[PDB]
Amino acid sequence: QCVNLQLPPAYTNSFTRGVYYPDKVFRSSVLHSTQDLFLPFFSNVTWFHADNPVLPFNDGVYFASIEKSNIIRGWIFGTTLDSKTQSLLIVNNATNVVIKVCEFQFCNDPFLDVYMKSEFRVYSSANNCTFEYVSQPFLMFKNLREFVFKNIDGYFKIYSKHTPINLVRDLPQGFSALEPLVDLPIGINITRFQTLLALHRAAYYVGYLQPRTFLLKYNENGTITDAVDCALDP
Amino acid sequence: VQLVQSGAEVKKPGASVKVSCKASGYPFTSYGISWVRQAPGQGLEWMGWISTYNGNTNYAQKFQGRVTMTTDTSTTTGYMELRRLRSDDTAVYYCARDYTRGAWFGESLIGGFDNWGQGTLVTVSSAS
Amino acid sequence: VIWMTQSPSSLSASVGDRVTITCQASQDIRFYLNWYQQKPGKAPKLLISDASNMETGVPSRFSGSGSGTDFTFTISSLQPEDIATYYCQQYDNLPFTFGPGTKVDFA
Amino acid sequence: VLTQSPGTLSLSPGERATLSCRASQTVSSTSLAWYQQKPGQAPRLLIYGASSRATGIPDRFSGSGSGTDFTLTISRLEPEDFAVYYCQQHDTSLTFGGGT
Amino acid sequence: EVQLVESGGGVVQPGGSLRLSCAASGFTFNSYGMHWVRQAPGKGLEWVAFIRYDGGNKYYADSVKGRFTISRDNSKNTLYLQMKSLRAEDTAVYYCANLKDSRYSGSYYDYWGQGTLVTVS
Amino acid sequence: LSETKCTLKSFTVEKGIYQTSNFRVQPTESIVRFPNITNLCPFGEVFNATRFASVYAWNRKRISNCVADYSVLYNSASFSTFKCYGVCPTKLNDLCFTNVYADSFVIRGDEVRQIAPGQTGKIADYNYKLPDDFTGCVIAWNSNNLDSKVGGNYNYRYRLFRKSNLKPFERDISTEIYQAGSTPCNGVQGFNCYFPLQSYGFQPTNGVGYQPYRVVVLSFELLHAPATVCGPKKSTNLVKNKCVNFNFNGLTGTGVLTESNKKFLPFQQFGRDIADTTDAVRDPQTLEILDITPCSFGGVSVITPGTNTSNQVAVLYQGVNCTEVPNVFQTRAGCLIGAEHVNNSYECDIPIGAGICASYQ
Amino acid sequence: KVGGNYNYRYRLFRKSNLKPFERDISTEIYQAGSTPCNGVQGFNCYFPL
Ligand SMILES: *[C@@H]1O[C@H](CO)[C@@H](O)[C@H](O)[C@H]1NC(C)=O
Ligand SMILES: *[C@@H]1O[C@H](CO)[C@@H](O)[C@H](O)[C@H]1NC(C)=O
Ligand SMILES: *[C@@H]1O[C@H](CO)[C@@H](O)[C@H](O)[C@H]1NC(C)=O
Ligand SMILES: *[C@@H]1O[C@H](CO)[C@@H](O)[C@H](O)[C@H]1NC(C)=O
Ligand SMILES: *[C@@H]1O[C@H](CO)[C@@H](O)[C@H](O)[C@H]1NC(C)=O
Ligand SMILES: *[C@@H]1O[C@H](CO)[C@@H](O)[C@H](O)[C@H]1NC(C)=O
Ligand SMILES: *[C@@H]1O[C@H](CO)[C@@H](O)[C@H](O)[C@H]1NC(C)=O
Ligand SMILES: *[C@@H]1O[C@H](CO)[C@@H](O)[C@H](O)[C@H]1NC(C)=O
Ligand SMILES: *[C@@H]1O[C@H](CO)[C@@H](O)[C@H](O)[C@H]1NC(C)=O
Ligand SMILES: *[C@@H]1O[C@H](CO)[C@@H](O)[C@H](O)[C@H]1NC(C)=O
Ligand SMILES: *[C@@H]1O[C@H](CO)[C@@H](O)[C@H](O)[C@H]1NC(C)=O
Repeated sequence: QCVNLQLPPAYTNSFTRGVYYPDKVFRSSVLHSTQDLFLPFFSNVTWFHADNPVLPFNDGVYFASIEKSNIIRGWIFGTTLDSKTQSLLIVNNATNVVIKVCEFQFCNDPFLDVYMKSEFRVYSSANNCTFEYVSQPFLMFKNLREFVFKNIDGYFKIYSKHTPINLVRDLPQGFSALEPLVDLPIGINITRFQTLLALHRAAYYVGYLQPRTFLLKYNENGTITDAVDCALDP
Repeated sequence: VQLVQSGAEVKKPGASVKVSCKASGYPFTSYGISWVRQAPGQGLEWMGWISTYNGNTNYAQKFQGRVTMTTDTSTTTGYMELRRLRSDDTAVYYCARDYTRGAWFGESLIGGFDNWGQGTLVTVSSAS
Repeated sequence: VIWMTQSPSSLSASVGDRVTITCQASQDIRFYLNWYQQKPGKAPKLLISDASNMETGVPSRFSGSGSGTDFTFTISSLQPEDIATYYCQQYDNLPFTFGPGTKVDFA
Repeated sequence: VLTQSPGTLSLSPGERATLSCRASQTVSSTSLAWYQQKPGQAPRLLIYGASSRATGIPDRFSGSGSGTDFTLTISRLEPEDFAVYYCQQHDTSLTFGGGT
Repeated sequence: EVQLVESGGGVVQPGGSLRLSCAASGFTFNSYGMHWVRQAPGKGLEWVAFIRYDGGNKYYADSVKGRFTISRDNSKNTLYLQMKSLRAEDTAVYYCANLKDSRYSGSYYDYWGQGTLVTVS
Repeated sequence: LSETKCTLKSFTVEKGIYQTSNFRVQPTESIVRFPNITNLCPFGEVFNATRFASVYAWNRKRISNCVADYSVLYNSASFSTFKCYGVCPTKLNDLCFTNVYADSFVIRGDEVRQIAPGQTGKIADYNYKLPDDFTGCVIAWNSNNLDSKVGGNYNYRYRLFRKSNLKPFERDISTEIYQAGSTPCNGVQGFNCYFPLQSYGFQPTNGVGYQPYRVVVLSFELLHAPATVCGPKKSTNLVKNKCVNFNFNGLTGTGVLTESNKKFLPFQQFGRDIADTTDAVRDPQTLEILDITPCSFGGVSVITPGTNTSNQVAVLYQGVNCTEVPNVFQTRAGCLIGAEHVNNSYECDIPIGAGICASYQ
Repeated sequence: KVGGNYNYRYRLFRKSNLKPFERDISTEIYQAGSTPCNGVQGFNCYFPL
């Protein structure tokens, strides 16, 4: 059962944020050059308060949230966002992450209704399902959760990182790389997406990736600790 | 390739019988298991089919709700259970290796029941 | 690999009896086959090579014949000293292979 | 539904045998099979896919057909060829004929 | 006159290694290719490996290939078999021999040693 | 000395030190390490299907988490076409992949040539497109005895009309009307308005180029992930601290293997050096990380007085320990064999290196 | 020939491929399985030509 529950955008600086491991090959004590879809340094990132509009996916998305109450549970990714096309639904619950691809007939304003007990008010139908996956929760001081979403050659790739944070209405400075989380052989187009929030009877940030060349510093332990965005300045 | 089954059994009406089917000499999970019944002097009657790979099943309309099939992949053995036994269920129950349906996709194949077992005779008489 | 087999696995016979042992190759090995006799506690001794060629010093009561996959070893008149296990070995293609061996008992 | 004829085929050894199976509905040639059952023994597959010989089956056996009419033939009956034969289809559900 | 003498046998543990040797005399060792053959207790003969007269080309059975190595020293008239990653199944009497062969070794005469027992435990 | 004479291509050699050859430690054994997969891949259920899909709506079957025997396919006499790109079918039997996809459909014989990378035509453009860098094998056979009918088998169809060519691995099953001119259709067939799909005339009496053929295309992908598909595999035990030949999940090479201190993350299977060579792997059964270093090697130099003075020589094994070589002295230049080390000092005669010189006394 | 000219034959079965310029005219029985032939044609025993 669906329930029927625009503001000017706020922006923040992504100083050195959103770097992820470009591949799964181990490297150490080396400076490695790579070309991929990355979030440009010191870009203008859109800031929202959990205000949950449908956004364009473009070439991929950097997503981050700061919360202490697990309000952001998941996302909807797709094109038409109706039964006319296959859409990707990613949700987290108390025990698992649940991922489905179907001709979902989504609600006009989808959310998860919380009483401990919860009920999904995301879609009215889920016909012709093509893909399903279940595992341990993605996400599970404040908690800073960062994700990168890419859709290349039919593969939907997710990278992520989780740290504490003691800062307030903004993203932290300093370097942190996001590790691969999952790689799903889905084979669908994505052009639009939306956040899924748990509402009872937090804030998030959205930046877009661009084709950029980076120089990545792998330390002696094989972790990326620094980077240069080659197109930023001379 | 060899398939073997349990020995003959006698049951009273209303009871149930479980027939085993141990198989060897082939990649067990690559082939499904089929079951066929034959009452004395009668022709062959199909009961159902089970996939040894994923446990998917298909049953003949006369046995739906009466027959349950299960597979043990560690002992390479199939089993079939028939409930609510009747006197007219007195018959030999045969287990065979299947190539009429795929084990992985469940699609119809060009083939038949390639290898059969000895058959298990089940008698359903109230009198001992 | 060319596998070798023998038949029977064992036989019982008395002195003066004719003893026939069959050796078969998994594939055509022409006439290239060695016949060995082994008694307990000892290394094998060659009796016949190239299917039919008798080894020097071997009694005339022993013979053999055949070709391709099919070879036969014969003792025309068994003696009490002939109680042993007989093996047939193909040397046509490496790796070389011996048969299971045929055991002869004294009846 | 599958039906076979004749119910009993009376022939001497050394003679050529022909057995028919017919269908109530069109059956794909890819989804038909023939079996043989000797007295006191389980059935064995002789032909699959309408015209394909099963493993270990001698050249004496062959078959053909399409649509709603299929045939099993034996070029010459040997003492071991005297048995009950059944036709099967799995194009729709799975059914067997009455046997001959 | 012709003699073949195996040595280096004994008892070893599984996963271990053992070096066997066979001294030769009374014949032109350096002229012949040489074979190794083994026989487990109560079992028939199993061909193990062959090496050519020059110590060049080497051949192995599938049961030992990748684990065992065959070699020789024509100045010391000695044949060797180096076994690694030994298993219980390798328990057998190992013999060195010059097997009569008209195709590969060119041997006219057939000679065998006394054998050496190897036990894996 | 003879090797020195041959190296210098001369029967007389002057006093000095000469590099004549390179030594290399050979592999003591060969080890193979493949994934522990118990199920065989469902290839039989792909090729012996009772019914096959049309070319416009080609069917995709994913093969994974299994062992694959291609020896039954390549050596089969039942196939009219068996063309592989980027790989040899005889070598495919010991390779590993992250996924294998089997694309299956029915076409006419004359269209079989269109099932290949870089091709154009009605099928290549509007029904089934392969990429220019396609890796895998195209398998096809005549099915006139199965897919043809006396009155024609119009159950199989193909796309004749489209606005543009398909991208690789696209599948379009739209049945809407194509407008061929400038005037619109109203969903109604007519002048310049045509239904996009056409049927094939499949009769058993048709010529070879017109008869139906069943096609299976095997697409092979190897992403950086635990292989889910491997050919017939015979695995061996793992050996360390010795020079060995190895095959890890299809990756072949030679070197010494040891436990690694490299902190691999769970998704990582291997590392690489600046030469693009692999220098660390994850064992596909134990998940242990191993270091890979090639086996000791280096130059061999012969030290000699002139052959007009003596035929005696000494040999220097450059860069190695004396313990690894099979009057033995370990210099910083390597292991020197055949020379007597003394505690005296003289003017340098034949230079060895690192303060060490040799002479004939 | 109208009734077929079976005077010409070819080899169908062999243990391994021939080396260049080899000529093999053996007519002995090929064993295709694991059980031997006795020089006798039958199951897993086929005349090579
Ligand atoms: C929400 O709006 C849709 C569209 O008008 C309507 O069909 C649906 O019934 C509404 N839901 C509720 C609870 O009113
Ligand atoms: C989370 O989702 C999984 C998969 O649908 C389900 O089995 C599990 O019970 C769910 N957990 C809760 C608390 O609902
Ligand atoms: C799946 O999609 C097809 C059209 O491609 C449609 O006809 C069918 O009804 C859909 N199935 C369901 C359950 O909605
Ligand atoms: C997906 O994207 C490709 C490439 O632009 C396009 O050809 C195809 O029609 C799209 N399919 C869907 C369902 O959007
Ligand atoms: C690398 O890891 C070691 C522990 O294994 C740690 O002592 C060292 O400080 C780390 N180096 C860096 C730059 O973090
Ligand atoms: C020749 O034999 C002698 C012993 O008589 C041995 O010392 C020498 O090394 C041998 N040379 C060769 C090349 O075998
Ligand atoms: C299809 O079935 C036949 C008969 O069982 C077999 O010969 C053929 O190899 C099978 N094809 C595949 C790919 O398994
Ligand atoms: C091998 O099998 C073991 C269990 O016996 C399992 O833990 C391991 O992950 C398997 N390896 C692979 C690559 O699946
Ligand atoms: C070679 O040795 C002879 C003496 O045997 C000597 O006279 C001659 O000068 C020497 N040649 C050279 C180049 O030293
Ligand atoms: C190799 O030589 C070095 C000195 O150069 C020594 O420290 C090391 O212990 C030696 N290795 C062995 C096995 O002797
Ligand atoms: C050289 O001197 C060392 C002690 O510094 C001694 O151990 C060695 O034996 C001496 N060697 C010779 C040839 O005098």
